[PDB]
Amino acid sequence: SEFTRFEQVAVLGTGVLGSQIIMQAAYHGKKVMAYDAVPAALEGIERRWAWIRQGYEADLGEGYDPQRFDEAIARITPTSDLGEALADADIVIEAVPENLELKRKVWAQVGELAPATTLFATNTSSLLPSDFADASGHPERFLALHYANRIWAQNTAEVMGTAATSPEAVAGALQFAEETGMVPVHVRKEIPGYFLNSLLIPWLQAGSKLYMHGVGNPADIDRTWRVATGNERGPFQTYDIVGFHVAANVSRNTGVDWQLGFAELLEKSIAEGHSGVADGQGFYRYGPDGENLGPVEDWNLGDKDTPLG
Repeated sequence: SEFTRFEQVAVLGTGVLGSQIIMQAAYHGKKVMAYDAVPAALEGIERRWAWIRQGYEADLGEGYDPQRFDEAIARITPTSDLGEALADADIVIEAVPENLELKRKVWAQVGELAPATTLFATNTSSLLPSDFADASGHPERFLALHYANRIWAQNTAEVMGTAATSPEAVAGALQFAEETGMVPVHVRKEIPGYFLNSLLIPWLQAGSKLYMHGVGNPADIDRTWRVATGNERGPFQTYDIVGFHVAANVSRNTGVDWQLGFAELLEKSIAEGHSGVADGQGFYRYGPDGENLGPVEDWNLGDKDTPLG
């Protein structure tokens, strides 16, 4: 067949990313079922729209029509009933926790309950899509759809099939991404970090490594990147945007001692209320329009040998 009709969207998971994907589709005219199994997760879903509404206002300029936003909110239906979420879905975007057992159970349900014209997309970045594509029962219409953080501003959509994904399904995901304000790109082979994380993770690791071994201050590393390479954002500016919560856990996942100290230092900034752009402060301080106001000085080494000593 083919996948060329995207009027109804089901998103599974209302978390940090889930909510951003829901608002992105809604904001571009699509009706969205916002599914979560636990009613509590949905009771404060309006909190997520408000948080997201600010991001739209700071980052988008003449984009962000507050009415578009309001009517987008009216196109969103929260639900604890998966059969209701799936009933007319032209695409399902699963954004549930990164647990393989959970993915398999969820997708088993989705495969039985959803129409046969429904395109199946998973948002995962910790797992491979082929690890649980079978659980959907329909691998030829199952692929991965990867987003960045603060997706309205950093609006990439990376489409990545398995060896079983039909090309029609790939083209459908690209189409869906185009219709929802995204820059869509085809990741032609199934690999762990798409394009974005494959580029970003070595680069961030090098940046924080330079800092943790006392080779320089975050502003130094970022300025060198910006000027030498003709760019706007160095690693530490990027950390602010990724947010310290993710980045700290990611650093802890390596078990490398210097990455641990990095993660702990991020913790100490989180505890003080500074976890990145979202708080208006991380490695840099920011203004209400998103403006970088300069580096936060207490990261600086002074005459300490490293950040830890």
